[PDB]
Amino acid sequence: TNLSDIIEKETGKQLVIQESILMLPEEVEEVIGNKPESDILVHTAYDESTDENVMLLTSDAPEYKPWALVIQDSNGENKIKML
Amino acid sequence: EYILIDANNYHFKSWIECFPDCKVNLKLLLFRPEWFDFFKYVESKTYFPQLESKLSSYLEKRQRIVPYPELLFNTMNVLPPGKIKVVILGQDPYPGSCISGVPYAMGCSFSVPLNCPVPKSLANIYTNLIKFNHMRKAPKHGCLASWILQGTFMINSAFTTVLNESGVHARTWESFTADLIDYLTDNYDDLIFVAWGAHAHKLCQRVDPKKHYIITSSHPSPLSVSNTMTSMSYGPNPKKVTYPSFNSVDHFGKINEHLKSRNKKPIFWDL
Repeated sequence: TNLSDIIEKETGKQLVIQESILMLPEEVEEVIGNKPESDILVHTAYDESTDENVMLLTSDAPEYKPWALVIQDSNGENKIKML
Repeated sequence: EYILIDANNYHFKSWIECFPDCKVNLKLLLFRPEWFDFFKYVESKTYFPQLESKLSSYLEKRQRIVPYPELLFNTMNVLPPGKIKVVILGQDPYPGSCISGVPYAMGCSFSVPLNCPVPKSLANIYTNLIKFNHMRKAPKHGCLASWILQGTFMINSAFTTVLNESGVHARTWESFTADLIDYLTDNYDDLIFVAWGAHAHKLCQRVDPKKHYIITSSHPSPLSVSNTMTSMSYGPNPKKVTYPSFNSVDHFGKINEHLKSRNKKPIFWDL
């Protein structure tokens, strides 16, 4: 699993990707601010140690190019990192 | 018993254990006869060749397809078309596995086997039910067998993916899903379609909005739950419209209120 390796590399977290969604560029913009050139896959993991949702944002399969990382707290606040 | 799954009692045949001859036949995985009319339509169409062949390629390569084959048409084998009260579309199946190696994916949207960790988008479904008093406390498990038996047609628009990979089969399953949706809106009458997120909303654009009831919101995934969702209305004259965030909508209340109104049995949601 390279996808969780990227997450580990960025956060030091060793996590299991539990789910994904595909988002249109315009949906992304409203959440991330910056607008991607195409669809992005939201790879969602949970980390109970800190109770945060960790979501890695990549390009569509099969390329999976990292584009951003979101760490979201219990309250739903997003910390957004561009990759 | 094909929908009441437990990862401490899981010996479902793997894809390759199912087809060591990498030739994939899908006829075999559909057990319930009421779906035969629909299937033989799809069998009689251009893509089903490609589909089975495209699927075979994956076996050849050799990629671990999920859910496993006996689970593929789970919802259909449990639920005949004339007994489905609600259509709830997922997009991708769950990509991950239990530490044992049991896959999360179990043939129907948003559900996981017993004794499997519960992914947050399903957790958010539980939070919603609790919010609107259809549930007192979140269950220990994430198996939604009970709902499906009561007529909840819970399916992913991509029927398969690859273990620990996402989105990889969305397009090869595209035609088949639109054909399933068309089949339901054309040949049945008072169905409830639930559109969670842009994509489900897109699929529900093929639903006849005067035969069927449509509930529309953002997707229950952590990044979406609290946000709105914007696209076109369903009409003949579409306007650009914002739909409510998932956590703000009494989905299951609306489902039941409608069912009652048409003299149908409401669905019991609690687990």
